[PDB]
Amino acid sequence: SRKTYTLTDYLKNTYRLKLYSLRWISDHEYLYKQENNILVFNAEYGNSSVFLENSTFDEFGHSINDYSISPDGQFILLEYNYVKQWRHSYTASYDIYDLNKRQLITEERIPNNTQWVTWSPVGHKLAYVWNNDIYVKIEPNLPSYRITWTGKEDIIYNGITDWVYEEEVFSAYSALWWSPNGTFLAYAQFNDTEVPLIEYSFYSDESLQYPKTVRVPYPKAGAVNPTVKFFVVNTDSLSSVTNATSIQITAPASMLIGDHYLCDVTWATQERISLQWLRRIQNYSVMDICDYDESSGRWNCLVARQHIEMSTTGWVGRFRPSEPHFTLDGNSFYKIISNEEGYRHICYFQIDKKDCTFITKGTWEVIGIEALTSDYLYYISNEYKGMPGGRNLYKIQLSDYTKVTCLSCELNPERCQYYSVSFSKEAKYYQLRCSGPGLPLYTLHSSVNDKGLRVLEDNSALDKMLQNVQMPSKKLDFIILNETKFWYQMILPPHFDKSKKYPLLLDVYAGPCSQKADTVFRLNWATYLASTENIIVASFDGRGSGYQGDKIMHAINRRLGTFEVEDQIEAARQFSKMGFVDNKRIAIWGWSYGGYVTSMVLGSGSGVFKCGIAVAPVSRWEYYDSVYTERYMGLPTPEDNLDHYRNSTVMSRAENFKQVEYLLIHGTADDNVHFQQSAQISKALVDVGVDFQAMWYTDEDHGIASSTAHQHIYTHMSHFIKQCFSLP
Ligand SMILES: *[C@@H]1O[C@H](CO)[C@@H](O[C@@H]2O[C@H](CO)[C@@H](O)[C@H](O)[C@H]2NC(C)=O)[C@H](O)[C@H]1NC(C)=O
Ligand SMILES: *[C@@H]1O[C@H](CO)[C@@H](O[C@@H]2O[C@H](CO)[C@@H](O)[C@H](O)[C@H]2NC(C)=O)[C@H](O)[C@H]1NC(C)=O
Ligand SMILES: O=C([C@@H]1C[C@H](N2CCN(c3ncccn3)CC2)CN1)N1CCC(F)(F)C1
Ligand SMILES: *[C@@H]1O[C@H](CO)[C@@H](O)[C@H](O)[C@H]1NC(C)=O
Repeated sequence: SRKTYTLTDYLKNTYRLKLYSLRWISDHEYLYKQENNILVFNAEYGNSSVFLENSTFDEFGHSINDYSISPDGQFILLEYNYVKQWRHSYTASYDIYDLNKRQLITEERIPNNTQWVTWSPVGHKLAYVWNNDIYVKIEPNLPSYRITWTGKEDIIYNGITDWVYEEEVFSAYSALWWSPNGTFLAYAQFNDTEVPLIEYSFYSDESLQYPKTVRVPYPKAGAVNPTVKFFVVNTDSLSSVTNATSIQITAPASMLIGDHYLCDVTWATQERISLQWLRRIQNYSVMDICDYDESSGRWNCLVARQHIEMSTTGWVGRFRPSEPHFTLDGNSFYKIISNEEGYRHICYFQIDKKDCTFITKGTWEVIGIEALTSDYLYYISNEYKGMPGGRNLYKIQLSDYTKVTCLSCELNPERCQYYSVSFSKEAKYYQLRCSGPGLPLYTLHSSVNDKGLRVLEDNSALDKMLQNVQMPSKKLDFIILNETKFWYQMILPPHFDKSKKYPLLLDVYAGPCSQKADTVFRLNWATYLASTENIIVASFDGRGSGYQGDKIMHAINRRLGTFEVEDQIEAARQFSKMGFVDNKRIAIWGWSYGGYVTSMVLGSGSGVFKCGIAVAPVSRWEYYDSVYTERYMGLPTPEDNLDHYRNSTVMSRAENFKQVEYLLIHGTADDNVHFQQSAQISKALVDVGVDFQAMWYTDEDHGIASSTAHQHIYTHMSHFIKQCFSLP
């Protein structure tokens, strides 16, 4: 009974998930914005104060996008004039405020059109990047020191990533790393001199007479990559008239032999840096521990300490080699690594010793290492109840690896199966964050005697609202293929009736190490289709998917377009057998990798699906980026893997589309999956006499995220699906 979950409720966010976004500022305290105001909270006892009132800035002149307070409390960094760039990058204007004096510091100001700014870890030093160069202020009101002079637009980047490193290597614009002390400043420099440029039209506001041509350096499969060099600088010994001296750390000989990347940069102590490097053929990678030489002011990476990590059946790490977690003294670290049996588990490496020791073991995987103390290491894993799409905080006693204890598993079993965590420095307390299957739950806990301290947010409001609407439910089970277990989730219409046959939409991503089947609670498009339109929305993690070991993950190695397409079709074959699915009305849609998969499934000729939608699909792997594609496909050359590159295109299936109803959507300023890709789909479809539907979106990128265009696509897709199923 009641009204149902509508499209408008999704589009307009009629029902809102509250979060509790804190920021640990010490081992016992943490900032939280309680109604604009900024408060500090004491984790042990729970009291708080106002730290700063927004009324402070009422007459600042610009609206403030974000703020950053220094580690030592003395200053706050105000961010405004936010112009977004790519997924992680942006530009902005920065002012600084002295909290000890009720005033904005107004001289030697951070340049305008600054690309990035970071505090040091301790104190109030600043590093920022402007015009692709690094600058350093020992103090906020003093002049900065120029560190780099090499920086050129679109060509040489110091302290910031270029397009692929942001998107594919670091997941981050920044390429600076302060030492804990804040003494040394490490950075990386990228060279995109002969990296080819992707060009596209940006039409801009109606007022713009002549469209602009956006020109971004972007390596596609097999193309010329950027290069990299690594540098470290002693910010304590800088000078006014004399140029700062950057000391270059070089890659291992086994990297310089060809094209390589820098994938990880973790400082281990005040004078020891860990560097990780990765071959353009990404089955082999080398770590470097580099200690600073007190007297000769240099940095040495002894080859005997090099820790090689290598893959025999695929690529290294899930999306890249994992980060190392170092003990305070920095003579050893912990790391997620694939074991003898192909499952990712925590390993123990002592720095001058050969191999490593697995602490954890079993038919499940560690997702992440979350905290390390003298006594305990903390990690998330999907161990509990053998559910690959569940997540929980565990702690391993480092004196007895067989003493493992679930911290989050039995807290609230029915409501809570998907945890993430946020520890104070030194890990004296942590915030638990449950995402489902129930409404999200934010608690705080104490590590001494794993004590539950305080509920922070329980989403009780939302819970009351949602008791008032015909909400759908999620099934989360598995089916068998190849005598192997594969998990799926179905969102189910209210007042579900096994004795009736419902229409079925297949929500697909299926890119390598993905997982669309899980215990997480969402308010999304699928909620609407199920709630209001009474459509079963199904997701299925088959071959290539992630968090279930490497036998499954690497099945797709050098072979994208194969099994992970075939396994979606089988899942549908199975869902129709089930006697509550109208096999005449089975659709499929997906975004990005999802839409390359949708597209492939539609052009397979299986006859299972009536129709599908592909949004910003890939269509030819040679069109996508070098780092991601080559990780799974290798090089597109006759000596490497040219043939399956050319075999796994969407265009070469055009004819089969002649059997289905297809909707094709892409944005025109997609820097990431280029409109080129859809341009080629449509043309192949046209050259063969297939009618299909299409929709472009001016000036939208891969997220198609402007709110008008978000609302638009989901209306269009709703009409499309609704009428493909004959729904009113
Ligand atoms: C938590 O409560 C205690 C008790 O009021 C606060 O401790 C006081 O804090 C300030 C320093 O910031 C001092 O002026 C007092 O002398 C402190 N008293 C004691 C007994 O410690 C503390 O500030 C509160 N913490 C928060 C988050 O507001
Ligand atoms: C990473 O990938 C390359 C390409 O698959 C592997 O090199 C191949 O090795 C096998 C040996 O059994 C040969 O049959 C292929 O002809 C080789 N091809 C190339 C292009 O070298 C390599 O084995 C992988 N590296 C690791 C460390 O396992
Ligand atoms: O836009 C992208 C990629 C996807 C890729 N990310 C990497 C980080 N990811 C990730 N997932 C889980 C844990 C950590 N990282 C998900 C995929 C980065 N950019 N595409 C790759 C798949 C595509 F379909 F080809 C389009
Ligand atoms: C960038 O790389 C090119 C190689 O084509 C090189 O000639 C140029 O010197 C490099 N720029 C710098 C400053 O490293």
